[PDB]
Amino acid sequence: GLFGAIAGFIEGGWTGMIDGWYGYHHQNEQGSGYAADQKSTQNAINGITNKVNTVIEKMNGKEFNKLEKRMENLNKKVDDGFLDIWTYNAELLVLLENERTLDFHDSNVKNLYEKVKSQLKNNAKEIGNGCFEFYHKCDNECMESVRNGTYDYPKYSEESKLNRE
Amino acid sequence: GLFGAIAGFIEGGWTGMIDGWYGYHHQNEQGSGYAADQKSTQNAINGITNKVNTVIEKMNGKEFNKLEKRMENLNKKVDDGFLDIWTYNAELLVLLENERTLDFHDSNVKNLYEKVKSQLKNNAKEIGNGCFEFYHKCDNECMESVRNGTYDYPKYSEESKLNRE
Amino acid sequence: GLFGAIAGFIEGGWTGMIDGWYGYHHQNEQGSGYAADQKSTQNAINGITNKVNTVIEKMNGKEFNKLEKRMENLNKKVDDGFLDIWTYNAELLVLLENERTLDFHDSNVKNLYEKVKSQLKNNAKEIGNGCFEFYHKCDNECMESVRNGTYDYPKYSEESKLNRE
Amino acid sequence: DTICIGYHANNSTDTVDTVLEKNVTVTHSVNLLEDSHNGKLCRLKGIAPLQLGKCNIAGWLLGNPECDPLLPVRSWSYIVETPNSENGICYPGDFIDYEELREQLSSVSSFERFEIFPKESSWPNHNTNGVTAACSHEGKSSFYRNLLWLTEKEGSYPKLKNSYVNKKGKEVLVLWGIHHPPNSKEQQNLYQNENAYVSVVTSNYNRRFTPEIAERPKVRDQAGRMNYYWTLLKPGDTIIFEANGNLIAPMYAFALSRGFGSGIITSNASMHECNTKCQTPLGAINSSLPYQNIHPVTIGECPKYVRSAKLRMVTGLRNIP
Amino acid sequence: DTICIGYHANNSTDTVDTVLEKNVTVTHSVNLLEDSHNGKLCRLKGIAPLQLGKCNIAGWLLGNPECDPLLPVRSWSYIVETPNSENGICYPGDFIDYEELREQLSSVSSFERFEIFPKESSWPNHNTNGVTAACSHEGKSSFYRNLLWLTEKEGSYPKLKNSYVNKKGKEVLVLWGIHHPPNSKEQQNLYQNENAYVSVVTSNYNRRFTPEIAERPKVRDQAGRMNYYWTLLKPGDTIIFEANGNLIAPMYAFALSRGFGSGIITSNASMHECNTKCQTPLGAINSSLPYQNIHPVTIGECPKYVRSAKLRMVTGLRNIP
Amino acid sequence: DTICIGYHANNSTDTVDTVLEKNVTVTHSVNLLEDSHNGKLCRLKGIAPLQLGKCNIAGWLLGNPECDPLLPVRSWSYIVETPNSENGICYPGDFIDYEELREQLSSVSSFERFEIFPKESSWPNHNTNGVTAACSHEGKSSFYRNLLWLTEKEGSYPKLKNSYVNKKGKEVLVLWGIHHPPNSKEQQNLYQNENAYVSVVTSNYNRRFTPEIAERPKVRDQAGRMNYYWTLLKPGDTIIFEANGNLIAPMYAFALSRGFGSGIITSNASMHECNTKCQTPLGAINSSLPYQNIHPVTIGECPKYVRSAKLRMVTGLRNIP
Amino acid sequence: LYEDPLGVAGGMG
Amino acid sequence: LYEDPLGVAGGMG
Amino acid sequence: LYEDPLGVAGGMG
Ligand SMILES: *[C@@H]1O[C@H](CO)[C@@H](O[C@@H]2O[C@H](CO)[C@@H](O)[C@H](O)[C@H]2NC(C)=O)[C@H](O)[C@H]1NC(C)=O
Ligand SMILES: *[C@@H]1O[C@H](CO)[C@@H](O[C@@H]2O[C@H](CO)[C@@H](O)[C@H](O)[C@H]2NC(C)=O)[C@H](O)[C@H]1NC(C)=O
Ligand SMILES: *[C@@H]1O[C@H](CO)[C@@H](O[C@@H]2O[C@H](CO)[C@@H](O)[C@H](O)[C@H]2NC(C)=O)[C@H](O)[C@H]1NC(C)=O
Ligand SMILES: *[C@@H]1O[C@H](CO)[C@@H](O)[C@H](O)[C@H]1NC(C)=O
Ligand SMILES: *[C@@H]1O[C@H](CO)[C@@H](O)[C@H](O)[C@H]1NC(C)=O
Ligand SMILES: *[C@@H]1O[C@H](CO)[C@@H](O)[C@H](O)[C@H]1NC(C)=O
Ligand SMILES: *[C@@H]1O[C@H](CO)[C@@H](O)[C@H](O)[C@H]1NC(C)=O
Ligand SMILES: *[C@@H]1O[C@H](CO)[C@@H](O)[C@H](O)[C@H]1NC(C)=O
Ligand SMILES: *[C@@H]1O[C@H](CO)[C@@H](O)[C@H](O)[C@H]1NC(C)=O
Ligand SMILES: *[C@@H]1O[C@H](CO)[C@@H](O)[C@H](O)[C@H]1NC(C)=O
Ligand SMILES: *[C@@H]1O[C@H](CO)[C@@H](O)[C@H](O)[C@H]1NC(C)=O
Ligand SMILES: *[C@@H]1O[C@H](CO)[C@@H](O)[C@H](O)[C@H]1NC(C)=O
Repeated sequence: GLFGAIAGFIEGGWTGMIDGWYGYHHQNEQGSGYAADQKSTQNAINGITNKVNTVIEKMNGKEFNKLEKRMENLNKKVDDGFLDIWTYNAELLVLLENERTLDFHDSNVKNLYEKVKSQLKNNAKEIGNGCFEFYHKCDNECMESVRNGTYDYPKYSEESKLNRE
Repeated sequence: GLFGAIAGFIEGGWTGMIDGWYGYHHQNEQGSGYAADQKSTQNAINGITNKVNTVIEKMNGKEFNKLEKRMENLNKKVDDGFLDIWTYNAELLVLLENERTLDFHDSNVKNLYEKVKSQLKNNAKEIGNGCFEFYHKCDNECMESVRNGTYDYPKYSEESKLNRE
Repeated sequence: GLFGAIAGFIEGGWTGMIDGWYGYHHQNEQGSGYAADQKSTQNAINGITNKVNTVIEKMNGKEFNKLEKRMENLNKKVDDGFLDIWTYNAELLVLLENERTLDFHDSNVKNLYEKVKSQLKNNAKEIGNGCFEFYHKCDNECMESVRNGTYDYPKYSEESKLNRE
Repeated sequence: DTICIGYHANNSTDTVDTVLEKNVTVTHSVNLLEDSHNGKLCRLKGIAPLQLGKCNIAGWLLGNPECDPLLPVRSWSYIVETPNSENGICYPGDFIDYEELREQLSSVSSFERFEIFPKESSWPNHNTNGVTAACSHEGKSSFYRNLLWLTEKEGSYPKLKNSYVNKKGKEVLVLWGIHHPPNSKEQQNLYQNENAYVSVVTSNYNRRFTPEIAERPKVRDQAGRMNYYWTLLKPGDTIIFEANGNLIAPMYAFALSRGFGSGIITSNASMHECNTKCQTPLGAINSSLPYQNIHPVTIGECPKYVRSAKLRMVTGLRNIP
Repeated sequence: DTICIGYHANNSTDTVDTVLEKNVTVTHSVNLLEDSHNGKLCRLKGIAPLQLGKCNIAGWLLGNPECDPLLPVRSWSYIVETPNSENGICYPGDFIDYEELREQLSSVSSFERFEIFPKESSWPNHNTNGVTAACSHEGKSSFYRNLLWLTEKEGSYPKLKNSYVNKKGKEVLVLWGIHHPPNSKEQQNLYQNENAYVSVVTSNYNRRFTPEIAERPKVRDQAGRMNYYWTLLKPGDTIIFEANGNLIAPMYAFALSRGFGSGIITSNASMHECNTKCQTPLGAINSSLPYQNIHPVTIGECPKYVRSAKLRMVTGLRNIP
Repeated sequence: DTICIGYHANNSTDTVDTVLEKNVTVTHSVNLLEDSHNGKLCRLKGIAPLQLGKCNIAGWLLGNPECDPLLPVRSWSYIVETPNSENGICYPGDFIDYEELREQLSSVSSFERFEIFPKESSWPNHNTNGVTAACSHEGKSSFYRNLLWLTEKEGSYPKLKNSYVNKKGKEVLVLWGIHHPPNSKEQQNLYQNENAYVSVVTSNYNRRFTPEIAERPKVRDQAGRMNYYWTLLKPGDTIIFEANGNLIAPMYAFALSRGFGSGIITSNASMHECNTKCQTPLGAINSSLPYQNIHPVTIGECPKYVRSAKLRMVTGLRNIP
Repeated sequence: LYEDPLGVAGGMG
Repeated sequence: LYEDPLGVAGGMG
Repeated sequence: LYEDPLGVAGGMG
């Protein structure tokens, strides 16, 4: 997409992640797991709910005798013109909104990736597909430290330096 | 925002920076200071002035006797339909323009950050919050060299290499 | 632009690249050359063709005697209102579509740059202007390995490590 | 030891169109275009419609006897004519300003059918028994239930002049008709004065009619015709009829109340015990989504009609499993 | 030694709505929706309006004597009726094609009131002194200032026929009236011929009137009525009046000029010494912003009317101090 | 050893406007606004227009003899009047409901001009040779080709009554006229009965005319005038004329067919051997682009008319060489 | 478990 | 040589 | 001190 993440350097989605729109997969000693990012998912749900809402609420028979053909045709012109305008507006709005929403999701997940990367610094290496391989042992507490945004870089700085050589 | 800078990895703004929309804060030996980026601010002011202008300039009583009810109702239908269309158009345009403008500002400041980062290379470390800590001494001349886009990397390459070890 | 590449950290275009919208320039032992990126160019052509198509297909005389002035003026009001709405819609659509298309191209080329960069890792250095200088010898086979997305990092890891010291 | 960023995917086959791409499969979407109706004619904000059956508006108002009579007081939320209502103007003639009257009743919510001039006490020294085969009911010749054919009695048509004063607190719609025999001899044998005249007056209405005698092509085998006229007597005003022939006197009139949101639709759907906020000539609509491609004719709080076949807004992600 | 990227923040409380978010505080914004008016009726491109005071259009044109007379030549930028102008058609009757005449004057910028047929030389052998209590001025019975009641003199109503030729270089609006007495006896005592007739002709206008005598409910205690007619005599054309009774002759007519941008508004605001490019029935508007939610009725260069309560375009940044 | 990312640039000078920037040079663009026409009147879906030359609609229909007669059967895709067609209503009078007739013919695709009442067998004991200088052809006084002036013969005007039955399977448009002499003496010398009357009847049409005699300002040096009326006799219906004076009888009528997509335009462009899907009063348009700023009046499949001078959609990149 | 009144995310926590 | 039915890219391969 | 004819940036240099 416009931000390179979805259908980009992260080739596909995760049907195993049932708990959120964006999130993480970890594998360490204690095993593997998915884990949704609830704050970003909730903020995206807020924004998209608002988008749907404002689109929903932005939108809120005569006869003629034989000698009133001009008025009949003017009435039909009015009805047809309003119909044209509203069909055009609805289809246009939907197209542009769908584009913006897909790009919104792309941007959200790229932002997630960048937050993790700038948290980790050289304590891990980017191995593509949106994954970092740690230069140190990272247990479930360390994984949650990355998730909640509280990763301690100097805590593992020296060990990751050693294994990175 | 859509580009991760404003309300993102740069958590808040600078009320101390009164001279521009985007800019820099420095602290070295000779002291601290804010300094607006006038070229990016002026280009953004150009674009936003143009946006406001084109929105401003994209936009540039009958009676009926008792036996003309059909024509009265057609006139009222016409007035109401045009009113609906124009209210819809104004509100839609404002919403989408505001979204695009906030994202424009976000993109501008992220671009600023990336220009500084690709100028500095490993002569400094990213310490989050949109800041770089230099691996060498950077005086006011060096700070302006970063601001005007003329940072000399080989000039401090070896000193920053040493302190970076 | 919105993504910092076009008219940004890649200052200008390539009139020497006649074979695609985006692509590469290489210089190694065996000489120099341009080379379009055909997959990204074809995908962009697909998207822009679709945009043009949907804009093309979203769009698909009375008289009055002296005593019918009210109906004449209502007919003229109808014609003028529809004219206003459609002029407004056409100009608005064109403006926003042009903005989105320029940003689309900007995003595509920035994505290209990032794919190359995350393929290369520290086997090369970013020297600005959207170019990487390799820390190893990269022949035409290596250049195509970068283009087709099959760059072998461990193949030149040690040589680039040595020259990078 | 690795950590990875990713995004949701599921087994959804929902597809939405964008500007750059068309069949984009997405994890979740919401539809904005209602395309389903129940095929029934249903109540509107708790009020049943008024169905005219075999009659159109003209036949019901004039009182064509072929139509099952309606209760004296009725109140509806919308009027339904059926496509080919055989019964209407049964004696040939033109319904003057008929379309304007349709438009008037498009905002009427109530009628009380009341006797304005009783048959036996309003037109003395005139005969009130005229009938015709053009408006037959039960095989034999009849006449409109709301009008009265005033003819000569014992060879003389005295000048009649009667009056009504509106003490109903509402508009009262009054209808009448003027006869045009095909030949003068008929006008003689029916009203005895060749140069007859009718005059109908209120405070803001004023018209004078004179029979126009001309042989006309026989419609429903009638070479003479019968024009129909109407007016809205405001509360407190008086209507005055004065004639010496050719007048088809009013007998029953209507006391009208005005409401909001109603209209007239043609529909061959049937009334069911149901309730909607949105009625179309095809059926009811849930007025929850902003658009509908069912019918441009709607009554009630209703989505905007568009021509589109699909309006779907993506909320989820691009589905890549 | 550090350097930092950042963005502007201030103490602004301006908020704008986006697609994804509603109360977004921003550093700077511009308003596009004008919602303020001055409550005054003001000049339009330097031209004062025409105020009719106690009269409506009909009363002013016909010359109802209860209304403070206006100077012989007047020119305005828009006409103002006030909501409940007591004075209008003071002798009962219908103003034929009145709405069309309102529409005509909606593009008139000038009038010269001039005598077209002087009272003392245009209708000899007829009496020009008729008055009525329905149009009383200063307690006593009077008549329209621009028309003249032609009655019988010394028991005879000779056939009159007069003419006017338009040598004003402009359209001249001519008005007249035809009387309808309640009983024949009055028509006898007023014009002496029961079968009277009036004829008014130009090159493109042609009408013939015959008095319709019928007892009508007395409005302003008049059982007879008086219809009013008008026409626009083009430059160079001739208007011809011919009658033998029932004619309410024209005395004063109007020479009209056509302009651009005018109209008729109902307003109970008062004229002040002020100037605007945009007038509404509530007051003046600065025509600088593209939208306004003040009034759908505007005159002059004016923003487009919308229903919105807030249209605000952000120019600054998201305000995060 | 280096590799570089870049983008296309060329020598294009195409510029497009965006929201944030105006003169943006781009590598490629497509135009959406057609602004070119060929200046010719051309066929529409293979069907030539109908050109009236010196006549307008009224002159052609009535049969003004100054206009080059057209073949008996004609079929067109649109009608072209030319700006100042000198020939029209040549004997003065008003064309009643003329605009409605224009609107009717705005959906007509065919006419057969056929004799409905032959000159020599339809009105016996009346004279069919009346002419006038107001409608002169070749210097001498003449009359409409499609009507017939019925006058007195040998001092007597017997009551005539004729009929036509529509056996053409299509609507037949019938026109006629009623004369209004300036003085009674002329009505005497022309039709011998001062109180003459005409009656025209169908199954749904009905009108009675009586000559209105009044001295009128002489137009084309005629103090009397001549009104023109028309009607559409449906297939199978009968039209009946009955008169004793003042009738301008129909001689030729038109059998009409209805089509889609036609209209009436005023244009002083000339017919060429060419073909378009889109005609404007200035010339033809290629109906390939969605918009056009040529003319708001279009006939055929045509782009939407807008006021813009430039609508250009960028497809390439920002051109930076 | 998100506050999703319109079901934008189809249940999902 | 791209599939460019509208000539969006002006020939170009 | 920017060229800001509409006051888009509220003075500000
Ligand atoms: C809409 O997009 C879907 C997603 O690819 C298309 O569905 C597949 O189409 C291919 C080729 O026709 C089939 O082989 C697959 O079996 C389809 N998958 C499913 C789940 O149906 C679909 O063809 C697209 N439709 C249009 C009109 O483009
Ligand atoms: C608009 O946004 C502002 C910014 O937060 C809101 O203002 C604050 O609201 C909180 C809670 O109501 C108060 O405690 C603060 O004192 C408010 N600050 C100011 C400066 O007023 C405001 O409530 C929002 N309004 C709406 C309708 O959402
Ligand atoms: C449209 O943009 C073009 C691109 O810069 C402008 O063309 C140049 O304008 C400068 C100054 O007027 C000249 O010195 C150059 O010779 C022009 N180049 C070409 C190729 O013409 C042009 O002026 C812009 N037009 C508007 C109205 O802004
Ligand atoms: C992570 O964040 C949560 C919530 O902010 C906090 O309770 C916890 O202590 C943090 N650290 C770890 C290791 O979970
Ligand atoms: C920075 O840029 C300015 C303006 O381009 C220039 O005058 C100056 O010499 C440059 N270098 C420093 C150190 O200021
Ligand atoms: C590059 O990709 C192409 C096409 O996918 C493939 O044929 C080729 O073997 C790859 N490697 C090189 C060195 O070209
Ligand atoms: C899709 O997944 C849901 C689980 O959320 C399941 O109930 C449903 O049966 C699945 N449908 C298909 C076609 O796989
Ligand atoms: C009457 O109902 C039938 C039943 O489907 C339908 O086919 C027909 O179109 C309807 N007629 C009208 C006039 O709606
Ligand atoms: C906001 O800041 C301005 C300085 O630009 C000051 O004049 C004003 O008083 C301040 N207002 C508040 C409410 O702090
Ligand atoms: C007349 O002015 C008063 C003063 O506020 C106002 O309340 C009233 O609505 C006005 N009437 C009309 C008809 O505008
Ligand atoms: C632009 O380039 C094309 C080659 O694609 C060439 O044919 C043309 O002459 C050039 N025009 C100018 C003005 O340089
Ligand atoms: C007639 O054609 C001429 C030739 O250019 C043109 O100037 C004129 O405007 C045309 N007249 C009309 C009424 O179109």
